[PDB]
Amino acid sequence: SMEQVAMELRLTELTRLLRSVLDQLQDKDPARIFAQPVSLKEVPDYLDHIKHPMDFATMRKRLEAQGYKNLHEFEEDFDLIIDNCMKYNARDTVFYRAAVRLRDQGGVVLRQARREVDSIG
Ligand code: NA
Repeated sequence: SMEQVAMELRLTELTRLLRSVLDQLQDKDPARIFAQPVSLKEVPDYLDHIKHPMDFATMRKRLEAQGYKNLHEFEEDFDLIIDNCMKYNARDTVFYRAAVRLRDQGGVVLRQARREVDSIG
């Protein structure tokens, strides 16, 4: 149908907007601490601590498969990256501190993406 196509045109434009948002969030992590999944060979106990691992590359594969239906689902994954890190790592570590900085600097990008998604549908 012509309906399914226009919904596919919208999802595709949402995917284009989330791609740009994702590139902007990732620029706030120049150390690439959150780039890749936490290694299970190097942190074998990780899954005893953290039940839903997340990282930028895993968000990227979901993105290019048009796996995010809305901005909220995308925000949930970003929050997991941050919240996982702040639980596993203690306050006086480079990892925890990197999360806090990504959270505060990401807020601005997420604040405007919410207005743009509403605004253009
Ligand atoms: Na902790």
